[PDB]
Amino acid sequence: MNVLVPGIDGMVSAGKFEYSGCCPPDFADMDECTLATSYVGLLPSGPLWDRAKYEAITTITATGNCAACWTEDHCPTLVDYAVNVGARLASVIDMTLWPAVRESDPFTAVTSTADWLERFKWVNCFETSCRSKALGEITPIEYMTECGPVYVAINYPPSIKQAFESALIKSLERLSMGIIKNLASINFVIEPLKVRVVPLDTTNACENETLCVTFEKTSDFFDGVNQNPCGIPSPVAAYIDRDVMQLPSELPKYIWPGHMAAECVVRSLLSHVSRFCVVRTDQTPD
Amino acid sequence: NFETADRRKRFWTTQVAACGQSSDDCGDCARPGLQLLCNGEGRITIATDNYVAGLALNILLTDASKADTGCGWTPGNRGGFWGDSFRSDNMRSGSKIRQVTARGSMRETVALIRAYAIDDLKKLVAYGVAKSVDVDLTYQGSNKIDMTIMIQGVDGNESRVGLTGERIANAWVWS
Amino acid sequence: GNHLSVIYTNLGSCTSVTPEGVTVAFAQTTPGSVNPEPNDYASVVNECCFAVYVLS
Amino acid sequence: TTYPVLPYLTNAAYGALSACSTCENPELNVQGQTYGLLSCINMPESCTPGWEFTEVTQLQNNGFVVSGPATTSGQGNFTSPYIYNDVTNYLRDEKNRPNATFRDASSRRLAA
Repeated sequence: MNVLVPGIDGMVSAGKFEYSGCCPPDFADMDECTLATSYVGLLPSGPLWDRAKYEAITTITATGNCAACWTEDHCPTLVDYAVNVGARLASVIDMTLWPAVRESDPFTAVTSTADWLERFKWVNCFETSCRSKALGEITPIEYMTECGPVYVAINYPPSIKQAFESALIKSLERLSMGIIKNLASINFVIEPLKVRVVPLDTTNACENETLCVTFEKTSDFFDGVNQNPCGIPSPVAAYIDRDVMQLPSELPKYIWPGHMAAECVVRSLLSHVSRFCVVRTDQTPD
Repeated sequence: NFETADRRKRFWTTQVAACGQSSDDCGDCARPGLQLLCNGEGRITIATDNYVAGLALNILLTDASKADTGCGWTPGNRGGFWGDSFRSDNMRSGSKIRQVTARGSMRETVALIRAYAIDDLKKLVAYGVAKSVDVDLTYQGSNKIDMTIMIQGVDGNESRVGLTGERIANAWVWS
Repeated sequence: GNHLSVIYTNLGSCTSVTPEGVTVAFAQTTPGSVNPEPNDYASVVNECCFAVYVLS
Repeated sequence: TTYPVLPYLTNAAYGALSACSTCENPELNVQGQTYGLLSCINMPESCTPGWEFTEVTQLQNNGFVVSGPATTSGQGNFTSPYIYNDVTNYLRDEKNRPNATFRDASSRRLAA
């Protein structure tokens, strides 16, 4: 039979089409060098233009940005200006139009990750001092004090914050499509965060007094976000070291922002179940 | 206020011998193009002299749209300029002195060339830069043929009264 | 058989995603040696008119 | 030296075009972008003209035939070649002083 693959509707069978080849060129094919020399064709033709148009030469300087190469016997003409216009459009598109499209989709946003979260009205349940009592005696980012527990707000580095926010957006986008709250679907929703749910009970269950679940790490690296239209993203670490950040010693040695975010999502999803329990277990990088 | 009220300026202008002259066993010819002027500490600048003369070069050295023939032309070299689709003066750019063909004796062909030259430079009057233009052609043998073009200008500020014709517009180039 | 220069426009940014990491190297190892020198045109084209001769 | 097309294909195309497929009129010059277009051959645009203009003039003055792209397009885009001049590699004369009596292919066709 077929081999099922995870999907928003559960386990389904996947496939592929045959290549068509009718795709318009993307931003990737937009090369500065080819585009610049191209406008030499927009000029007229005649004895005043043939020689100038024939000797057009273009080279890439230090930081890309193809520029015309003036040899020892260059003859100034409008053709130089035409090439200059070519460089302009290649540059302006990259600076102006590419970011607009790049930031328009939750699965490719880079610079506006924080803004996107505000569109989803996302609020973390581990930072409010009046958190729900069911969230455990002491959360991973709380240290006990005589006047009850107290939490500490972490200032993540730039790269880890960008990766974590990007992963959160992807999962939230998937959940807005509606799902059936079963184990197979939930794992797929939160898989970008690199977390997997796993029940503790292995027998029949359905009669015991409590149902317990725990969260396991599927990997020790978020998948970063790539600015350029071509190339793979750069992975970044998902954990944070307590000592390196100079945080109170009472906190756990390693802190996983992804696991905390995933825990909040699942807890809200399965609130209607009256015997749902979470038993978090300490995890360390390999 | 100060009498220098005309604020219109002058842009770049193509000039003869801008890129020097190319020599060959047959003769010496100029290489028109843009000219660079240098200051004492760099800061190069383009020249903007002899506007009307520069304009005439553009008209002569630019192939215009070729006439239909019934056999066709490749799309690359149909002639003309794609930018003419927007001008509202009801004229096309370029010239056609290069499209003549050998007809009858050489004397007839030379006469035809002169007719096309007048019919092309006549556009100068329509734009208003010049008030009259004429070309004189001399045929003195098989090898040596000479052409001369005459363009009449005007001073920037009017000085004569009671002209039969009209003062050409766009005369702020004073040539 | 001594005339080639391959153009492979995939590498670099491409919408048709270039398989990342794959690179191609092109080089020659052995050239051609000997050509024929026929000299019998007077026999095989004897008194036959041809407008154009093309030699590859 | 860096022609991106196999040599003998271009030579065959030039010969076929002039081999009475166009030269039923003996006086027709096979030049320009209208008559001397080797349409059947497609090659990508080269990063450099190949023949520098200083070298193009010398080849034409020495009786050689030079060809180049028919349309200007960005680097890597497909184009077609066309022929600049139709010359027969004829210089000097038996009587050693020079002339250009047979400088053009049309002259040979017209003489016949």
